[PDB]
Amino acid sequence: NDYRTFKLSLLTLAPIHIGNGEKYTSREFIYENKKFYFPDMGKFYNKMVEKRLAEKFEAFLIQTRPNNNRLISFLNDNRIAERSFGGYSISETGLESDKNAINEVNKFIRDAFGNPYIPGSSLKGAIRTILMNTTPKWNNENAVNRFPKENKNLIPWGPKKGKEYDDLFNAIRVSDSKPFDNKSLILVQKWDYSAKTNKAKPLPLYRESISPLTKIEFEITTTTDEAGRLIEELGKRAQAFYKDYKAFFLSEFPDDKIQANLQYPIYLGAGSGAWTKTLFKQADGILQRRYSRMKTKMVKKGVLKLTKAPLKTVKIPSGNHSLVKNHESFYEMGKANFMIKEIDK
Amino acid sequence: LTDENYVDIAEKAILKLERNTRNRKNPDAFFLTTSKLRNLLSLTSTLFDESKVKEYDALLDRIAYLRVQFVYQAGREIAVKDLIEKAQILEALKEIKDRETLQRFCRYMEALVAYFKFYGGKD
Amino acid sequence: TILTDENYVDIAEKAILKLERNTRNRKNPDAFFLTTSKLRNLLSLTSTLFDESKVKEYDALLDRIAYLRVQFVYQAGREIAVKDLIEKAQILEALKEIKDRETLQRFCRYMEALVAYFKFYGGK
Amino acid sequence: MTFAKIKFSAQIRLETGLHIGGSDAFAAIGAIDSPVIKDPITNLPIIPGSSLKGKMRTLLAKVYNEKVAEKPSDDSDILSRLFGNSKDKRFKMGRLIFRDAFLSNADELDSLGVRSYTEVKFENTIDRITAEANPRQIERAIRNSTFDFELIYEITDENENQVEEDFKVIRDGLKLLELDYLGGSGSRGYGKVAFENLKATTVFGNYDVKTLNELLTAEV
Amino acid sequence: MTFAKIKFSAQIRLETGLHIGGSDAFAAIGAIDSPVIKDPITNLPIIPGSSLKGKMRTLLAKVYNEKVAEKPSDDSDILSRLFGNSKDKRFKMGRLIFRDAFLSNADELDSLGVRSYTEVKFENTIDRITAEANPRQIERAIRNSTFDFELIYEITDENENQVEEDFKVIRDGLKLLELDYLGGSGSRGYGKVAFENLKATTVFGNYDVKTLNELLTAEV
RNA sequence: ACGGAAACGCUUUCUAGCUCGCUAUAAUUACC
Repeated sequence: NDYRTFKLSLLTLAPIHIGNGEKYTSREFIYENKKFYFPDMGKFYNKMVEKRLAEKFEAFLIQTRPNNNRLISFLNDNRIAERSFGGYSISETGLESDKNAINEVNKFIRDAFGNPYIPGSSLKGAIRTILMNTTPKWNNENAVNRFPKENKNLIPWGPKKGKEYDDLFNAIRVSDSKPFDNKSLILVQKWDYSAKTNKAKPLPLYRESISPLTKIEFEITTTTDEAGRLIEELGKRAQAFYKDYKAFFLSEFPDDKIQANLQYPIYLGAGSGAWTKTLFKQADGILQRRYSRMKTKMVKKGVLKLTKAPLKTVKIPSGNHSLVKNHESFYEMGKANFMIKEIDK
Repeated sequence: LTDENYVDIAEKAILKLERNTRNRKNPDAFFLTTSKLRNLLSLTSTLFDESKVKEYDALLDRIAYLRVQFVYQAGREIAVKDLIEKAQILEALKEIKDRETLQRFCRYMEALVAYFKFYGGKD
Repeated sequence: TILTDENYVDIAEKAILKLERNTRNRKNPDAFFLTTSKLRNLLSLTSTLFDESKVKEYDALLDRIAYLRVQFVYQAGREIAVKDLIEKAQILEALKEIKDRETLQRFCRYMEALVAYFKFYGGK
Repeated sequence: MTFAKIKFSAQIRLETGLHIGGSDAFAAIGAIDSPVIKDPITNLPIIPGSSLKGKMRTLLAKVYNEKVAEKPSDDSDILSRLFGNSKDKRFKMGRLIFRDAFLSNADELDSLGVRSYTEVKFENTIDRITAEANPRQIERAIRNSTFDFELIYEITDENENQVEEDFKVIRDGLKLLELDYLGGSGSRGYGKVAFENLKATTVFGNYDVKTLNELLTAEV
Repeated sequence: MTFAKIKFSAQIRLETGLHIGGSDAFAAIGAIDSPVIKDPITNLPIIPGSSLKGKMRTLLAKVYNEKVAEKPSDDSDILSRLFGNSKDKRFKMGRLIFRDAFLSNADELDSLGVRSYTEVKFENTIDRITAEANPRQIERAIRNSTFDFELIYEITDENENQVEEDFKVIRDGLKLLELDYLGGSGSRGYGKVAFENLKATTVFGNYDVKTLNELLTAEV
């Protein structure tokens, strides 16, 4: 009973994509019927050995010197009727459009077994930027000695010789998620809304992400008083961070695009943009300065990040609470909300 | 083929490997990065580790998977395909009849990587 | 040619003297870039080689002399002070020259000598 | 109570990825991660008894000392009695023997279609001023792995009350480890583990384990 | 009643890494390690018979004395009978001869592709206030190593029933070693050991072992 | 019809006890 334990439930209000490093290529899958086809490249190989097709499959795969047709076309060029090798396919939403198209997709982070999950490391990241952005003690500093960077002694965290082990963030433990059924994955696309253009022009990038209105559970343990009475107010602080981030950023873009806030907000993992992953207050001048001279960070602030997803919008608070406000199927990427609890003992 | 004097072969391959000569300090300047290889090296090592308490006859699924990811990755990045050429890896794979042959190949990979890092490869 | 019975230790000492030292340290003397921790897994293999050169015959341990070379270059790849050592001390050449249990044992001892004089003249 | 040995056995199931030990000796050539402690012969992950003893002891000090306990020499007689104390004549030799735990269910996992018995997790850190990301890879023993667990308890000169209290301390210890992690990157959700089929057996001498088995299955 | 010599043979399998060792100033010039005791010619790990005898004896004192003995001179006649007592005229020469055990399965291991017969185990300690970590490397003989085990028992002047009792004590001793460790960092999981293929053979004189072989295949 | 016969340099003794390889770190930023 000596620690404190909290149980935090995450409802995704938009496609969430944290993801690992790997990415599927246009040669490793097939758009066929409602669902996308994601094989096991292994099982493919060994059924194509069993079909005497192997040498073709290799010369096809090794044939990437920027292969301009490289797809499940190669299947159809051969007999290609078989199709029982590999597991879990993703269903065609119609969004992330132009199909028949997708050249490249970013894999969601999947565990040992092939199921995906939300690593507590990533959630803790986001909890951190919430906790950081609120607390006035830490919202004022970076290091200048030498292009600027985070102070990184702002929160003491290491063992110090002869001192009584002060490390606060060691006392906040964020559970790895369970793995969830791979049948909730979606393939959301990136659209950037620039209020300079006041139009929203879709970019060539696809992210396998969690379909909205998913529940995913976490446990968070605290071994110190300060951490107890920190994670206690994660609700307050969450809604406060969203207050500042709207006031700073969202509240200068068409209210169509701003998603409505349902429980408590969090920006988690995606291409949800720079201000979600910083102390945006102190980051402002410096971050911009980072993108001078290339594909520019053009607006004085950023572009706002949007994604085409099926309007699920089913949540019932005595009517249609339809998640997104707008009519062009536009969620704000990596937007989710949560509710936190306290258990006992 | 390759066996038992294969370190000299591995080296002879690696010094031949592709170079980004444009760089202001482009010494040999390998185009390749351990990052690109990683997955198939974890695979090759897991294969060696596995062949000790299992039998050459019954492993060959995993050797298909190895060849597969070799080709896939050969497609996905140019310097990998280049490596697989200049070190004749794909020729070597098909040549594995014994557990003796297989273990030889695993060792070969080890050697290639060692001499890569030695000669200024970036991990 | 490189490694003679009269030769090895005097060479090893010379190599440890010619080795890259950290002159950028105002506080430190001649202080070595190199550090025993970097060599540990390497010279463990050297010692297992010597230890087995007694209980087995030369051909039986060819596999071992293979894996030694590899590890050497690998570590020389991963650490700068290692590459410096195995450079100044002609290590890889010294392996190439081992036809013989006499030659092999001499190399193992050579490593021993290098390490001794490393620790002696300032160590990890 | 005349001499006897009670063997606590269980299976440790990893509820999350676990990362303990290792060095650039056990390393694979071109591994870029922080590797894990492994059994040298099978190259499989192993859970070192040193780790289990360590963690269980330091957690139990928070419960059972009611004292500062600057060094382990300074722990209470009840903990020193069990884990041993180098600076006390009475407790120089401890009544508990932890054992390196080894992976049981390799075949279960091979069936579940794993391509290795260790996962390499990619993580990063994002600078909060510059937004720059610095990535890192680290090896973990895969989730839902099981390890055969053994702990040996020795009844010698500790007559009636003391064995009971010791049993209590062992159960408290294991539960505390279940409500904590096995040393890894724990704050970021590693090393959550559970003791399955926890069961007592008298493997030497004569003792009644019915009561203990009841108390283990339910109350831990 | 007559004279005869029985050879107890087994193969000791290391269930975990074993550390005996301790020649520090005679160590390999290599690197930091707490070295393990090695046969000088082959530089392989050895299990010194002194170790086996010592540990088995002090284990057996806990069972068979039924009064705590300050010195090994004060052990019971049953233990003195077997292990020797320098200060008792009757037992000055003990009926047991333990033998240095040597690595049997070097070939098995060379086949399994092992590149050393000893691992270096990396451990640390955490300061309980400062949380500072102090690391520590210590050598073990690798886990699935096996050693040829030999113990010699001498029948002269003993009631065949005395021989029976002696056999009981020997079997209890070996089992107790199995439920304990061979001296190392034992509390932290070292020195777990198993006797495989345990059998008796009369190599001098005449004695009937059939019943004993049955009984010690039963009790291990 | 050897300053020589006869005489094990032996019996007892665990290289042991105590010690988490641990400590912050969203796989991410930018889209004229």
